[PDB]
Formats: sequence, structure tokens, C-alpha cells
Amino acid sequence: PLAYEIWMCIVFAYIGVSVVLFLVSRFS
Amino acid sequence: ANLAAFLTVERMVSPIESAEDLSKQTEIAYGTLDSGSTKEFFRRSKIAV
Amino acid sequence: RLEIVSDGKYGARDPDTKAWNGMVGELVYGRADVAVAPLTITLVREEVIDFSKPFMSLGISIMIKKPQKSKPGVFSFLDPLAYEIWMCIVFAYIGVSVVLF
Amino acid sequence: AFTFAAFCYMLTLVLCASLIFFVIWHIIAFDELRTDNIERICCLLRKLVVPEYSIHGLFCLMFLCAAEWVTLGLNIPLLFYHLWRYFHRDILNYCQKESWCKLAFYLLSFFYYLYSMVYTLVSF
Amino acid sequence: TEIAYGTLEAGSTKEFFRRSKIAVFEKMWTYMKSAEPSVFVRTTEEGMIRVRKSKGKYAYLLESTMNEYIEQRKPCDTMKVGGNLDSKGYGIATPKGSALRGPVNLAVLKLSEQGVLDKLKSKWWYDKGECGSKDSGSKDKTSALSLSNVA
Amino acid sequence: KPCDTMKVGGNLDSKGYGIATPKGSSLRNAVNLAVLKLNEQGLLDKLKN
Amino acid sequence: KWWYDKGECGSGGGDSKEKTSALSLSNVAGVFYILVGGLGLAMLVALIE
Ligand SMILES: O=c1[nH]c2cc(C(F)(F)F)c(N3CCOCC3)cc2n(CP(=O)(O)O)c1=O
Ligand SMILES: CCCCCCCCCCCCCC
Ligand SMILES: CCCCCCCCCC
Ligand SMILES: CCCCCCCC
Repeated sequence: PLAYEIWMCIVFAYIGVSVVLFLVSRFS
Repeated sequence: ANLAAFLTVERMVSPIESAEDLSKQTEIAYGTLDSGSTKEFFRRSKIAV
Repeated sequence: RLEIVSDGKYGARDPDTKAWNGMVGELVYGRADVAVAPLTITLVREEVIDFSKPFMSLGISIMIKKPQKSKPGVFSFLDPLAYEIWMCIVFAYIGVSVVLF
Repeated sequence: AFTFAAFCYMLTLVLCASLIFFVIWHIIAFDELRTDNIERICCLLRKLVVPEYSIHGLFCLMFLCAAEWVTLGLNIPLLFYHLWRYFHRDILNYCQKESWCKLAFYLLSFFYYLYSMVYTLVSF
Repeated sequence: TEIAYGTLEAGSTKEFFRRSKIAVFEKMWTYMKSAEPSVFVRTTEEGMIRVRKSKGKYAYLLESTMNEYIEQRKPCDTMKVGGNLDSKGYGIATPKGSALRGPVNLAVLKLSEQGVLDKLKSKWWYDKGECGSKDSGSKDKTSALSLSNVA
Repeated sequence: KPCDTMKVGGNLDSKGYGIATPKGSSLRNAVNLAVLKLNEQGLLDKLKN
Repeated sequence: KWWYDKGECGSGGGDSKEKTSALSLSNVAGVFYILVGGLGLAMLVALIE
């Protein structure tokens, strides 16, 4: 149902959102 | 939604569409008659395909 | 020697006078010896003129507009719900929040 | 258009901006020690260097799966310098020169993602 | 019935449909005989731009050779679909009772047997097209969802 | 039957099936016109269908 | 020939005639009325309490 180009985009967007949240929760 | 659209209707396409396409993939072994018009035509052929 | 017909048509038997027009006319009346050109083989022509073996086959085909790639828009995922629904959801979202507070 | 490499260049702009704040805070930490407790400024520096090196590790990993090897070459020498920091684990003038180049390198490469991304999106 | 199909105003195609005693072609003739819009074009080029402007609303019925040339040797915004309805054939002529029919007929069959007419056709219809053959390998319709749909 | 196969791709070479006629015979000038009349009448297509 | 063949419309042609139906507020307003009605009822019992 989802092309292989989207599955590779979801994993890196997942880790990207995770590291962004970690960086936001660090400046405080 | 896409997984529901898949199992609802099926659209099976042929793995080939012409002779000039199967001559480049070379994945399906195609055969002809031993002796006849097709063999004699493919023997003396000037076109590259 | 190659020359183009002055009439520029293939021509057939005229309904008023029994005269052949175009290239087939110049052949019957002796004005030409060979007519190498795209000429559909028919009954009325062969009945008066000689034909060779068909050097090209054809047929009445269909021509339709080629469908383009139809690249979907950037916000194509907002299609199942109209623009009025999305805005009404946001206005109902803030309305419920203020009421809850 | 919309390619996997175009999306990788978009996540870099959001992530490289955070790496800019790290190298800037490092200069402020170096400037405070130059003017002059002392363990506080140094321990906070140790907590800041680890995420800066780990985030850049994704830049060398995202482009590896994005087939954009022309950009990976601009980040491999940066990762090789991190190996010297982990292998060994005055110094004030040495660390000062070793930090000003970080701000310039993390900024010149930052403008690449701001332009190399446009070289793929509008080029549909 | 969503797409209206028409042919030349005065040509061999209109005369063929008027004398076609086939149920497949009879219903098509009665539909093209009574229609409010223009289902007959005088010039074949005027009907060509009408198809390009209709954008999937006008299906012009012409010969196979003219359809393949107007698709390849012209800006390819239209394509040919389906097989030939009827069967015709070109041919060079010769005056009735002339000595230039025998050897000429033998030369035509010799050229068609040696694969020469197929080479000349593939050269003037495909090797010299206007838009050419962009992505000759037909891209299969990917059933999976594209990335631009959720971009 | 069982219609397990199908035809794909267009015709590569186009040859014709002609009605034979003896050389010295005078039937060619009739069978040619008759075949052309049957082809123009659309009878061969209906017979094939 | 005179009744079904010479017809303006066709039964076999317009069989499916399926079109992409984009949903709008014309049929979804049923849940918006209950949503506002629930908020008004919740504010009413809150004032009574
Ligand atoms: O002998 C004939 N030779 C023809 C040859 C051609 C072509 F070679 F393809 F140009 C065409 N076209 C095909 C489509 O319409 C435009 C031109 C029509 C021919 N017709 C029908 P007419 O032009 O209406 O007389 C003949 O009768
Ligand atoms: C978007 C980034 C804005 C950065 C603003 C920085 C302001 C710094 C003010 C104090 C400078 C002290 C230098 C010794
Ligand atoms: C169609 C333009 C407006 C889209 C609004 C999307 C809102 C999503 C969250 C309710
Ligand atoms: C035109 C609609 C804009 C919506 C922005 C996001 C609101 C939550």
C-alpha cells in the first residue's frame, strides 16, 4: 500500500521528530 | 485506504507488451517453430531487434 | 522522372461524366506510366486500372487525447473532506476548548 | 519533484540550525574561561559535545540512503575529526581556533541544503 | 456516450460507415448521424486540433498510417488506441494492358519479403518523429501509493 | 478452450493470404475483382467474426 | 431497430457512471449539531451543579 520511497521517509522522519523533541527538551 | 482499495478490485497487467520490449529484458525464454516462415524470417533479418 | 499531379487528388469516376480524376485519370488516358503513391485499393479503381500487391496494410483506427501524467497537488490528501469541513473542524476545535476551560 | 534525497535535505535545515547553537555556545564557554565553578563550565561542555557529534552522524547516514554521495564528501572529513576527539579524549588558544572553524563550516554547508533542496523541488 | 466520436466530412470513412451492415458499426452510424455538436470535420488538421482541445472528449476516426504519423511526427499530446476496424491496403498502379506490371509486381513482393518496407516505415515514422520516443520502456502503472500524494 | 493463453503485442510482419489461380487460366481477372468486391462489401470481416 | 437502436441514451453504456464524490458539510452537519448540543447541555448541567 505504501511505496518503498515512503517507508524510507517515515523512519527518518520518526528519528528526526525524536531528535528534535530531545533537543527542545534540552534547552529548558 | 490503499490496502482496502487493493483487496477490493484487482488489476493484473501483462509482464510484456511488445516484441521490442522482451528483447531487452531477456528474462522470458521465447521459442519459435523449428522450420517454417518464422524461422526463415528471423534468420535473414536486417533490423537490429 | 518524378512529377506531382497538378490536381493534387486521387480522384474517382465523376458522377456526371465518366472521366477519371487525379492520378488514376492520367494513367488511363496515357499521361503517366507509373503512379507510386498512397492509393487505397478499391473496386472501381481496379476495374479500370491495374494494381500491384499491397506494399502497406492499414485500417480505420481511433485517435484519442493522450492522458497526461496528472501530477496530484501538494494538498491532495485533503480531498476526501471539503474545505468547509476542515475549517468547521478547526472552529469547533477552538470552541470546544474554550467551553472546556 | 518529490524524492527521498529532497526530503533528507529538508530535515538537515531543521537539524543543522540546532548544531549552529552548539558551536556558538562553545565560544561563549571559551570566552568565559578566558576572562577568569570551573568544573561547571567544563562539565557542561562535555554534555554539549555528545549530541553535536551524534546529530552529525545522521547527516552522514541520511545522505547515504539518499544516494547523494556528492554531499557526503562534504561531511566525511567533519566526522573524521570527531574520531580524534574520542580516540584521545595553550589549550585555550588551541580550542579557540578549533571552534571558530566549526561555526564557519556548519554555516557554509547550511546554505547548501538551503539551495540544493531547491535544485530538486522546483526542478520537477 | 461521454466521448463523441466523429470522422471526416467527405471521405472514404463516411462512405464506409454508411454501407456497413454490422451491428457494431450500425449503432455508431446512427449516433454520428444525429448530434447537436459538430461530428464531421472538413479538414483532417482541423479535427486534429479539435481532439487536442477537447482533452478526452473527441475521438477522431482516421486511417492507421495517418494516425501513427500524426502521433509520432507531431507534438505527441494524443495517441492511438485499439486495433484496426476494417482492412485496407495501398498499392502502386499501372495502365490497363501495360508491360510494366509483371516485373513491377515482382519487385514489390521482393522488397516486402527482404524486410525493406518495414525498415523504411520504422525510419520515417519513428526515427524522425517530432517528440521522439521519450521513455521507450513503458512505465508500468505502480499500484503502490506515490510520495507526492502525501507530500 | 480453456483460453489459458492470450495474444500480446502487435504484428511484426504483415503478409497476405492470396487466392491462387493458374498462370494460363483466365480466372484471375475475375477472382481478383470478386475478392475486392467481397472485401469492400464487408463480408470477409463478418465471416471472420 | 426503430425503438431501441434509434435511442438517445444507452442502457449498456451508462451502467456504472461512477464519479468521485467529494464529501462536504451537506451530510456531515448531523454530527456538528450534536457536538454543539452536547456543549450546550454540558454548560447547562455545569451551571446547575
Ligand atoms: O485513394 C485514397 N487515398 C487516400 C490516402 C490518404 C492518405 F494517404 F492517408 F493521406 C487519405 N487520408 C487518410 C485520412 O484522411 C486524410 C487523408 C485518404 C485517401 N482516400 C480517401 P479521400 O482523401 O477522401 O479521397 C482515398 O480515396
Ligand atoms: C536568529 C539568531 C539570533 C541571534 C542573536 C544573538 C544576540 C547576541 C547578543 C549578545 C552578544 C554578546 C557578544 C559577546
Ligand atoms: C483546505 C485548506 C484548509 C486545510 C485545514 C486543515 C486542518 C487540519 C487540522 C484540523
Ligand atoms: C487557511 C487555513 C490555515 C490553517 C492553519 C492551521 C490552523 C490550526
